[PDB]
Amino acid sequence: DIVLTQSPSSFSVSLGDRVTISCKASGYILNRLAWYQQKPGNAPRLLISGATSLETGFPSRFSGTGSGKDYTLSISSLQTEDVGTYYCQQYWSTPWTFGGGTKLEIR
Amino acid sequence: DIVLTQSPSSFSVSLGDRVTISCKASGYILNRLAWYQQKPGNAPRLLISGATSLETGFPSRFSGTGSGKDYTLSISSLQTEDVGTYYCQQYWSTPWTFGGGTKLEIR
Amino acid sequence: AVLSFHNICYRVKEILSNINGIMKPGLNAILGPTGGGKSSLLDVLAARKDPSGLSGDVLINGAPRPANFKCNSGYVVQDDVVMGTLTVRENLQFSAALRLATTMTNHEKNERINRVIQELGLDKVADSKVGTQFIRGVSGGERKRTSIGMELITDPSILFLDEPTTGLDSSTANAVLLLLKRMSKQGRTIIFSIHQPRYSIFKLFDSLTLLASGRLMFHGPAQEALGYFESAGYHCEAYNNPADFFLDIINGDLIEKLAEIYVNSSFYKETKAELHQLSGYTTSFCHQLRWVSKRSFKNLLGNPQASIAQIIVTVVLGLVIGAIYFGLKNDSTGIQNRAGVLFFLTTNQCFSSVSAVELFVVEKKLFIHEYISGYYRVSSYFLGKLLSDLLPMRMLPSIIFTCIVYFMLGLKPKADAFFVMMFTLMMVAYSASSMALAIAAGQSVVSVATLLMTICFVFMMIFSGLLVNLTTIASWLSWLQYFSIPRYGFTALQHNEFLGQNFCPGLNATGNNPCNYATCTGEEYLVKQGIDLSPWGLWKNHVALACMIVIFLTIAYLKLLFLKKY
Amino acid sequence: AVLSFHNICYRVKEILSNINGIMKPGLNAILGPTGGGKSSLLDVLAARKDPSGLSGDVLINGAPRPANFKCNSGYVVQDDVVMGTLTVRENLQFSAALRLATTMTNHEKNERINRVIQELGLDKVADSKVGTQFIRGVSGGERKRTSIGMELITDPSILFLDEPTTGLDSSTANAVLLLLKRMSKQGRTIIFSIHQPRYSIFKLFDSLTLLASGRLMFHGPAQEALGYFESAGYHCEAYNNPADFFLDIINGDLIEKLAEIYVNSSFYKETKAELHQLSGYTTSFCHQLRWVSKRSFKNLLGNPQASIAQIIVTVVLGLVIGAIYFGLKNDSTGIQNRAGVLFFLTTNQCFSSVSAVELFVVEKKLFIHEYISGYYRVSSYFLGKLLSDLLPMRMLPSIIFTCIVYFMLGLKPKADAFFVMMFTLMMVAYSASSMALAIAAGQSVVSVATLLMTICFVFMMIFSGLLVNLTTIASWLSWLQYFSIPRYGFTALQHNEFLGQNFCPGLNATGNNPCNYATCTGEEYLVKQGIDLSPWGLWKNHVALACMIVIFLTIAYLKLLFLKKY
Amino acid sequence: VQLQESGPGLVKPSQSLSLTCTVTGFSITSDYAWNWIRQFPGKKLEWMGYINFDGGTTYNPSLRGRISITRDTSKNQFFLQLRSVTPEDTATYYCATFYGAKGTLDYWGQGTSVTVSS
Amino acid sequence: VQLQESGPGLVKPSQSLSLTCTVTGFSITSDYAWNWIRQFPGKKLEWMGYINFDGGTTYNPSLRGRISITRDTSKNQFFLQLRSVTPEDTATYYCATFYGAKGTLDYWGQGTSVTVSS
Ligand SMILES: COc1cc2c(cc1OC)CN(CCc1ccc(NC(=O)c3cc(OC)c(OC)cc3NC(=O)c3cnc4ccccc4c3)cc1)CC2
Ligand SMILES: CCCCCCCCCCCCCCCCCC(=O)OC[C@@H](COP(=O)(O)OCCN)OC(=O)CCCCCCCCC
Ligand SMILES: CC(C)CCC[C@@H](C)[C@H]1CC[C@H]2[C@@H]3CC=C4C[C@@H](O)CC[C@]4(C)[C@H]3CC[C@]12C
Ligand SMILES: CC(C)CCC[C@@H](C)[C@H]1CC[C@H]2[C@@H]3CC=C4C[C@@H](O)CC[C@]4(C)[C@H]3CC[C@]12C
Ligand SMILES: CC(C)CCC[C@@H](C)[C@H]1CC[C@H]2[C@@H]3CC=C4C[C@@H](O)CC[C@]4(C)[C@H]3CC[C@]12C
Ligand SMILES: *[C@@H]1O[C@H](CO)[C@@H](O)[C@H](O)[C@H]1NC(C)=O
Ligand SMILES: *[C@@H]1O[C@H](CO)[C@@H](O)[C@H](O)[C@H]1NC(C)=O
Repeated sequence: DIVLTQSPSSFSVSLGDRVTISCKASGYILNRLAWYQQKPGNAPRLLISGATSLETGFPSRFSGTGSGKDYTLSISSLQTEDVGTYYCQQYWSTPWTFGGGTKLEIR
Repeated sequence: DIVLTQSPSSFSVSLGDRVTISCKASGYILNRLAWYQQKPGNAPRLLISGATSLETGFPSRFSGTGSGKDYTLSISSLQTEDVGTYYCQQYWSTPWTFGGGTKLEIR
Repeated sequence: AVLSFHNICYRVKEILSNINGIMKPGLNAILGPTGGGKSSLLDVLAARKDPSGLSGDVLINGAPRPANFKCNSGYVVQDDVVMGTLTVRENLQFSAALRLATTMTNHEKNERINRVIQELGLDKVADSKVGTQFIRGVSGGERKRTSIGMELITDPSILFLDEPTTGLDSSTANAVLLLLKRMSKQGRTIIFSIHQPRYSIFKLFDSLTLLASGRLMFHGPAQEALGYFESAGYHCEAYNNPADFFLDIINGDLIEKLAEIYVNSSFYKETKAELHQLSGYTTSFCHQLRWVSKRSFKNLLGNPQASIAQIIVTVVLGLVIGAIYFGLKNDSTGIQNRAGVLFFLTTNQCFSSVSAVELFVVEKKLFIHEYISGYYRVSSYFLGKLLSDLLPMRMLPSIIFTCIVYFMLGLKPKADAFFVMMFTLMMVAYSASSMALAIAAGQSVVSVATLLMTICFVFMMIFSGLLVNLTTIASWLSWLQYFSIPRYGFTALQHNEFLGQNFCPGLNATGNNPCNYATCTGEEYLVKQGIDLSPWGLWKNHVALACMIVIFLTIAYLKLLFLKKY
Repeated sequence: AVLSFHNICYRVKEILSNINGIMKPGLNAILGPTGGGKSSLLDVLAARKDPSGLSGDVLINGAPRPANFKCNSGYVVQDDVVMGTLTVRENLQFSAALRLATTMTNHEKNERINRVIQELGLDKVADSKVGTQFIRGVSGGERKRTSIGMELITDPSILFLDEPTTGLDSSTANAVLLLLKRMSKQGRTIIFSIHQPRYSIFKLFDSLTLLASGRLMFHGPAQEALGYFESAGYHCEAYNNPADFFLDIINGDLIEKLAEIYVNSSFYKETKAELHQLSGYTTSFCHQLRWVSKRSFKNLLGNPQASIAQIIVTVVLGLVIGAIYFGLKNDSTGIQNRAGVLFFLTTNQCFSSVSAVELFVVEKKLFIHEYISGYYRVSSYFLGKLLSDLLPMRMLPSIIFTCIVYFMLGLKPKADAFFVMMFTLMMVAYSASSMALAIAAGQSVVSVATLLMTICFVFMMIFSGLLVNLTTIASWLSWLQYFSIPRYGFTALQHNEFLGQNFCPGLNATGNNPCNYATCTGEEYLVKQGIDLSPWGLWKNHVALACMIVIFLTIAYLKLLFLKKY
Repeated sequence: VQLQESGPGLVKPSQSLSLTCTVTGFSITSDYAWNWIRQFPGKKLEWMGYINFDGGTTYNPSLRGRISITRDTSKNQFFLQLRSVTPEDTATYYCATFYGAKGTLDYWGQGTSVTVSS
Repeated sequence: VQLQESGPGLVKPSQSLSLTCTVTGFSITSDYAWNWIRQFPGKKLEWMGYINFDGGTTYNPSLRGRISITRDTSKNQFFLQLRSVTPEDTATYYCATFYGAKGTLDYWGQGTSVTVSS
């Protein structure tokens, strides 16, 4: 089964600086890559679908770029309403696997 | 080739009433049927795609209800901005063919 | 019986120059090189040669040769014609039902079979199988005795044999000839064509005919040929085989000189003088269907190899194909897996029908012999060998495959879809077998009969609807898709299986299909291939199939009616 | 040379009980029944039999026969082994180039060949093609003379002939035996086994040996054989071939009665006293490949029927396939059409490589005979029948298909992709050929080998990746996909062709694909089948095919080396 | 569409577990697929399975024979029956919804913690 | 998305007609397919052919060896060349756009009347 991997299982950053999360997969996913953002005590809330598109209710800051087995979310100038875990799901093959989740933190 | 036919090549409908056009087909089209409305001296204008949907910018008086080989268009309580030619088109096979067109008249 | 030939000539190169003599009651043979009238004069005298060449005049007892001669004489074939699996008594019984008179009871028939097995010297093995390549067969000498006895049940008067001792050892050919002499001391004038004997046999003859290159080189008492060649200016040394002696004389220790010396001797004058003095259905159609089908079935049971291997391979393939394809899912791979397994089943039926080339090809000679003898008609034999060798051998794989792989795979779990699939697989098996028969009926060698069948099946499989979309071919070639049996099979299977399905999880496309190019249902996939969605679109594929069967079977039947029997 | 044999006993039931005798220089013969010891005492006496069983000391002139005996001697085969495609001169030259000494010039070689063919009698028929079934051949007597001539080249002293007449009309036998007699008048010991000889042969024999069911019923001078049985109590009739009389004594005018009466006869005691008195590579490697590759190339061109049939059927199939698929489109039917044509090519190569089974099964006999004689070694023969039967044949269709169809269809129009496709098809052809050789080598019969190849090929076709999606099989059976050649061929072709394509008019999916389940590009289709998208993903299939070729040719070489040569 | 979840928040080990979910705002026989998704303590995620709009069902291969999803099409409910429970199944379940033409889990439930102890 | 057509309003039989359509608001190499349509006098529509976003073209069989569509990707242009003209095809010519995910001709030109006479 395709197993995602968010190698930087943590991050540390001040307010307003760019950050980039990588979700190298273990097989060709072909842009079937989604980014969910989980808050404390809530359910995940889809943020990016297709590894490039973007959903409604989110600003144009979050971006998604990748191809093959390497995809990256990019949060340029993260505000206060950006901390929380970030999971990368693949919906290519039959068991839809999630990423480990990179808990962001602040400084 | 799939040939489309329209039985009522001309109508005569009283203003404010209901009218129903038919677009019997030659082979199975599987809801790949579009309706275009052409006014005098213009390019056709898509009205209903997929034989059931309805384009953004067309009132909900129009409705497509077809299956198999016999698709139909229905206009309930037409207004004056409805008199025109109504072509149907199949986009299922490689040569896209139109229907003969049914002009509508007001008595 | 007193056969009497005169001035015969045969042509397709007129082979028989001029023949003359009688064949009096006794035991008389014709011998000579392989190119004389050895395998020709005996075929002519027995009314088995095409009569459009004979210019002479045959005669039985002065009267012209009657019509029922073929049904009143006995032509014992050279090699073995008896069935291997049947029993020495079952063969004498089958060759006794169809030839004898149905008016008589089975008591009389079995009494005659018993008095025949008495003379034939086979009262020890009558209850054991004659034997085949796989089962332990009885000695070839008893095989030949059985094949002879199969032509004694009618009690003919004239027995015709040809090379009865070719394929034997020394002391068994002697037994065969002693049995033939014991037969010939009854008034049954035996007439055989012998090949390079040892003088031990040559000593028991009563008349003789030397035929070299197509000329009577000698005819008369077979205790005189050595005297006829001695008094002509030759010398015979001791320890020489007189038959080999004459077959060496024919090579010159010259054909047209030894062929003209004979005319000027008394053994031509006497024969021509005595000659110029002497010249100057039995059964109902049902009684022929029943026994033919019954014999063929008993022969099939006595063949564990072919049928048992067929059943075993169908079961093994069923289980393997149900393991590989176990649990078909309704996702993007579902369409591919279903199309693949249905295509596999249909091409399996077709390419396995190829094995039916040995039906009317390996039993040809026996058919010709038994038909000319007057056993049965072409239609009764055809319907027999097509109702037990083919009818219950093409039903079983189409039953096993369905029953096994229908619930491992997980196909449409309705009562009638199962039966429609079984019916379709059986129909396409029958149609492919009919085509195999139409090609193989009337050919003597299998290889050239199987090459064309494999080519035709490769072409049909290309035009079957999986390796190329049948709606994309150019019109000057697209009409060829009506000549493919796998196409009709695969179309009926696809129609029966694909109709009410969804293959996109979470997308209900029954109404509006969002974002076409998706192929999210069975109707879309079926129309993409050029298949109908009405029930007629399932059953035309069947009538066509049925039609093909009829047509092809008719062709086969015609290729058996105009086949050159003589 | 005067061979001698005492107390020889063979054990595979001892087929040979006890044999004693000396073979002076003349024309001696060993004759018995089919159930005697004829076909085994010769292979014993000629060192063609395993040294395990035998116990006596087969010795020449006192010297126990050395290891170089077989290449020094000469043994003519029962039937004929000469090639029908080459002429008599080439046949006598291929045998005179590997058995003679490389230190001598072609002048002496061709002079010896001329002497041989001029004394034998085929000088008038020197250049005439020996002949196959299709081309008009030469007389069978001349074929047997040619075979006898491919062993007089080396100038041996002892010549062994097993059944020189089984397969000849009574016409040529006298001439062949006179030929042997004329050879024997110069000092050659000729030892042959015969099957029921005519007295026109038995007259000139020097010494007779009678092998009646694994015992020595007589060994001595052959003029004194009838005198043996006349003084034994029997009576000598006239007009009977005495050899047939001998073969009839064994079958009723026991086997352990005459066998123990013979030891009582002086022909035993005198010879045993005589025997107790008595007791008291040549070529390079490249040279052993030049002529093998030469003869094979001639025989493959000299038989234009099979090769031209191959090329004609390939060009016709290529044109048919190019006309059916003419002009592939980039739409919904494009994926199906490309997958179907690539599957058809990769499967046509495999299923047409089933004719490589005739390479080593049709030539088993002559290979074994020549190797045992000592012409070449197994490795040189392998490489000289693989360089001129599999390189010039399986390379042609792989280029013809790729030339014809690649531009009628419209596959990837690039410089490298064309040659990569050609190379892939070539590798698939060679791998299927190597597997056919591995399954077929050493096997003496063709049918079971063809069945095994067919079953293996249909299973590899199932696991090829078009019928069942190779990523949906259960893991306990998915490893079976690595044991299949069609899968690597099809994977390489699909990779070579599908990479940079689009199949949804109006929809650019290279960016963000909308509404998945579409399969709107070649990479999506490639990954759905489980195929890598890297150059290693393309070239690992070729690495695997090369490894398969190596393993399969090594298995074939080992099956040729360890074969039962005796 | 809006999903609600209910069930027993504590089960005894080596027993069954049953959760239910009411779908209000949509018909669970109309369009989508409906799945279960559990989140462990430590914030890993695991998709368990889904029931289709037409009845078909497919589960995570890691849970073989241990999970069933069923539907009450009459009152718009689906149910998760997790048999032979173990103390390691101490997570929330969420019961998300999956469109299919877009591919992603569009709508999520609210999550109910289920502890497995004795 | 803002297509517009231009060309000669009159040709002679046995010649070549040639029209152009320049797109303003998209890139004719980016996404869609670009089609030619004509409406005969008598109000019957007929689809002639299209050119893909990648340069592949596909034409109506009933216009064989007589039609070609080409593109200049510099100034966002595609051209229709109809050879061996006749005083029969006196239609009105539109350039249109085709998405493919939706299937319908979404955008049309304006309509350039082309009259054939001698
Ligand atoms: C150059 O020429 C050829 C070109 C091409 C082909 C063959 C060619 O050569 C033909 C075949 N590709 C088609 C794919 C294919 C092939 C064969 C099968 N086959 C069975 O599925 C089968 C099922 C049985 O049921 C259990 C069964 O039981 C007995 C025996 C079966 N195989 C045969 O009958 C059979 C017959 N003749 C053959 C002649 C030569 C080589 C193989 C032969 C095999 C299935 C699919 C494409 C091209
Ligand atoms: C359809 C239902 C019917 C069921 C009947 C099953 C029939 C089995 C089909 C044939 C057997 C397959 C392999 C056995 C080879 C037999 C001939 C032989 O021995 O040649 C060589 C033999 C190995 O030789 P070795 O041991 O190294 O020799 C020792 C020398 N010192 O195998 C092979 O190399 C070929 C193996 C290919 C198998 C591919 C499997 C395909 C599945 C994807
Ligand atoms: C001599 C042999 C090889 C000729 C083959 C006979 C075939 C081609 C004949 C026999 C019966 C015929 C079929 C009878 C039924 C129909 C229904 C028709 O609506 C479509 C064609 C179809 C399917 C016919 C096609 C041609 C047909 C299949
Ligand atoms: C003939 C029988 C006995 C053995 C068959 C040889 C086959 C199975 C062996 C020989 C070479 C091997 C291949 C060579 C290396 C690779 C590359 C790897 O990334 C995938 C496996 C693969 C492709 C191997 C699979 C198994 C293989 C193909
Ligand atoms: C494409 C390439 C890599 C595959 C070539 C396979 C063939 C040509 C190679 C692979 C293994 C080789 C064989 C290995 C074993 C021997 C034994 C040696 O005493 C003579 C050469 C001989 C017989 C080799 C001949 C050439 C050979 C058969
Ligand atoms: C498809 O879109 C990508 C970016 O979305 C673009 O770079 C590419 O050029 C497009 N395809 C073609 C054939 O132009
Ligand atoms: C799919 O939708 C149609 C209408 O949108 C509906 O009638 C049908 O019942 C749905 N499919 C199923 C399996 O309920």
